[PDB]
Amino acid sequence: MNGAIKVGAWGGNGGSAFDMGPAYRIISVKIFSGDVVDGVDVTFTYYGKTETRHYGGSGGTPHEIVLQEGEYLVGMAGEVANYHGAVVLGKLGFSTNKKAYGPFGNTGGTPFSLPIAAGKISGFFGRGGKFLDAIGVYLEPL
Amino acid sequence: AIKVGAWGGNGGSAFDMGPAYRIISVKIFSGDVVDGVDVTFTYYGKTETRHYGGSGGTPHEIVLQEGEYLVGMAGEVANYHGAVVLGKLGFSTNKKAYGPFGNTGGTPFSLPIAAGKISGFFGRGGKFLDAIGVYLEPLE
Ligand SMILES: OC[C@H]1O[C@H](O[C@H]2[C@@H](O)[C@H](O)[C@@H](CO)O[C@@H]2O)[C@@H](O)[C@@H](O)[C@@H]1O
Ligand SMILES: OC[C@H]1O[C@H](O)[C@@H](O)[C@@H](O)[C@@H]1O
Ligand SMILES: OC[C@H]1O[C@H](O)[C@@H](O)[C@@H](O)[C@@H]1O
Ligand SMILES: OC[C@H]1O[C@H](O)[C@@H](O)[C@@H](O)[C@@H]1O
Repeated sequence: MNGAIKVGAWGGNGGSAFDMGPAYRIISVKIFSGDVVDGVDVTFTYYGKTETRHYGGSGGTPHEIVLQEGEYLVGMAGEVANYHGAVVLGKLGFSTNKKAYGPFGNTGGTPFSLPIAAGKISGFFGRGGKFLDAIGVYLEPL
Repeated sequence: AIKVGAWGGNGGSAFDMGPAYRIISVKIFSGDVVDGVDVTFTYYGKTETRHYGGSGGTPHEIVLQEGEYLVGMAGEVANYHGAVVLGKLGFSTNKKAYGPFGNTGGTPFSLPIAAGKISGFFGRGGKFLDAIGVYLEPLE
């Protein structure tokens, strides 16, 4: 709606769907991982208020991506894996216009990659349960 | 503009179709790998056809009917005769999925479009289709 562009999600069909929408300003992403991607904390600002939403389960070790001034997410990549009978994100990483982060997680499977030649990530959607079943992104120019 | 990809290698020469008003059809030329693509589309009142990549292989045409649009692209980036090229390519419309076109396996990629559509292409081509990316636009 309202001219959104959503690509993905990559991953499985388990868990519960989530959708952050594209209205907020992402300030940091915290990926929790061990053998696979357990979940993600997305911290954003909106009208001067800072909020964090958690998706996926409670396991794993955190790996934070803190966006500096003038830093944007311009890529996402990873692996879709079969783990404990579930189709989940086995690995997940991101690129900014300054640096590559990760991938985080240690289970291979079917790779995916989202290089963004023109544009940036402006929000997330996906599925979460005990682990991070799936992830997708909203895109916008620059 | 929103441009995602390209997926593929760094050989050949760059191409850029830019976005279209409406894509009419896409022809994927393939054999062992993806040789190239034809795109027929409307543009500021004109009907146009553009060819990218080489002229080898056999064509496979996807015609987009009334109210039909491209909502996915997937394939495999393969190693072939010392080049990194598209080994397989396929597309999904809001009605059906098509492909794979090509026969050489490699590193898979996939672009499901949950909201929006493919409106044009860019990439690299030589004898084969070295790389491919897409322009994305929202749904009307
Ligand atoms: O987030 C992954 C997965 O987690 C939970 O399911 C676990 C287990 O209870 C299931 O029996 C197996 C097989 O489906 O998968 C997991 O290990 C659920 O939240 C599930 O919906 C979700 O896909
Ligand atoms: O990633 C899945 C799982 O992997 C390991 O067993 C640990 O790192 C856990 O904390 C984590 O939940
Ligand atoms: O796809 C690469 C190549 O594969 C085969 O050798 C034939 O189908 C050719 O015409 C084609 O050019
Ligand atoms: O397209 C595959 C291959 O075709 C030709 O040999 C050249 O144009 C290369 O640069 C290119 O990589």
